[PDB]
Amino acid sequence: DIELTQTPVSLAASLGDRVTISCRASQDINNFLNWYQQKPDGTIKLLIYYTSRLHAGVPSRFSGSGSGTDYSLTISNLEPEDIATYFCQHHIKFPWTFGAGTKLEIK
Amino acid sequence: EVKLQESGAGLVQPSQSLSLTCSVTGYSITSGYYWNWIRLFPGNKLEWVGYISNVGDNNYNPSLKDRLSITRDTSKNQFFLKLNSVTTEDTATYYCARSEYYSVTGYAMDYWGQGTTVTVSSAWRHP
Amino acid sequence: KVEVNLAAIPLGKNVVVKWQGKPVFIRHRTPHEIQEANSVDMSALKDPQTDADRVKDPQWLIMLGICTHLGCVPIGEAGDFGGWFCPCHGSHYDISGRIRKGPAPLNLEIPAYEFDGDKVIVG
Ligand code: FES
Repeated sequence: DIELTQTPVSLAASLGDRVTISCRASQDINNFLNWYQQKPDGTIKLLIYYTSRLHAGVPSRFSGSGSGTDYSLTISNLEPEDIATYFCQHHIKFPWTFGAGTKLEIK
Repeated sequence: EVKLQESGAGLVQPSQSLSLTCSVTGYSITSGYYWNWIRLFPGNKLEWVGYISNVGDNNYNPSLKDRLSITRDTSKNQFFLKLNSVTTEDTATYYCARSEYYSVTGYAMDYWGQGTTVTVSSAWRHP
Repeated sequence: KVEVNLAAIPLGKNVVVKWQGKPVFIRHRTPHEIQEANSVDMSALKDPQTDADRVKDPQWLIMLGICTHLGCVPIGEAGDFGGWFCPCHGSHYDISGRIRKGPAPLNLEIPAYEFDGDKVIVG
């Protein structure tokens, strides 16, 4: 069973600036890595699939890179509702496993 | 547009069976992709529970494979989760979601349910 | 055996290339179109096919641009279903190239193809 490690764990930022989260798996996953957004209200959405492909509706300010076992999720500006918990899963083999999570707070 | 509405008992007593229903509108279960169930623990650690394909094939997480049962009802267009003999461990908010599958990009859950919070309490609740 | 450089094709644009005297349609689909394609119920299709049964990479729609009715070449970005329209007898195809309305009995055929980095090899 593969397991990811979302770091930094719950790191905050300002009202409009870049931020880089990551996901490292125990084993090797091609590029089969998705990213989800869990709103404070409990609403969960799909943001990125196959390590870089954007889903329908997700703003251009969202990136996605990496390969092998190291991945990323960059943002342009948190203006204004980018505040939520971000997850990441793999799907090269069953069962699918998510990351520890990464809450985004505003100081 | 596709919509997933979840319903069911938001509180079950330990040793009993948890039952959640996921109603889908705007797309048939038999039409194509995969229909999953996942849970979100209070310690923020999502876990994939399992699925049922458009054909009716099951695929469960080995961690819970011996307890759960994911069935469906084509007529009403809705799939269900049935986690047997619950424990305080099973206290989490359960989500039902659809995942597509393209031979190149792989799986991806694109449509998510509202999210039903379940608590394994010994308390009494009006049915 | 034709080679097309996908890296050259812009965002939401259609490219037509010749292969064995037949026109091959290639569209770099937008995220919104990809959803539009995979969110259609089989009950609304005379030739039931998921978008996944038709494409390998959801970003690249690759098909033979030959109307299944009587052989005309459908017009891109036209019709009542956001896809192609055949001017010959009025067949409308969706963003996955499936037949949605008109005399055509089938979805636009998908030829055999393999990817190789920035280029696809149709044939
Ligand atoms: S040939 Fe396209 S509709 Fe007749």
